[PDB]
Amino acid sequence: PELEVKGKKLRLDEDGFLQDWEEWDEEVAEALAKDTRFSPQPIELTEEHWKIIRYLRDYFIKYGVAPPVRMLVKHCKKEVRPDCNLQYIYKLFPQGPAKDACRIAGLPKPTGCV
Repeated sequence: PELEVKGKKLRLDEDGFLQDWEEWDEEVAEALAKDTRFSPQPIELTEEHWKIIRYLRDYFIKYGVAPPVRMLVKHCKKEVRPDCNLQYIYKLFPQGPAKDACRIAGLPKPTGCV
């Protein structure tokens, strides 16, 4: 499938993930967050969402894969709220960290976000 952002026709897979992952930026993230082809609950990206997205993206660029959910929770506890837990991650990202957060962060696959 395609996602057109700022004139660029970006390739998605059939789960909505950005295959042209190197083209991601904050406007692409917004487009992905609002992409109702791939979610029935489009998201507003609050400061809390953006802390998670930035961590996930940085992890993927450094380490080459999505982080496990364990690591996302470890970050959410320090940088979002100390009581963060899986319920809170799903409040932010209703389809979960793999299907929503990794997708919005522009990873090409959710592989490893478990």
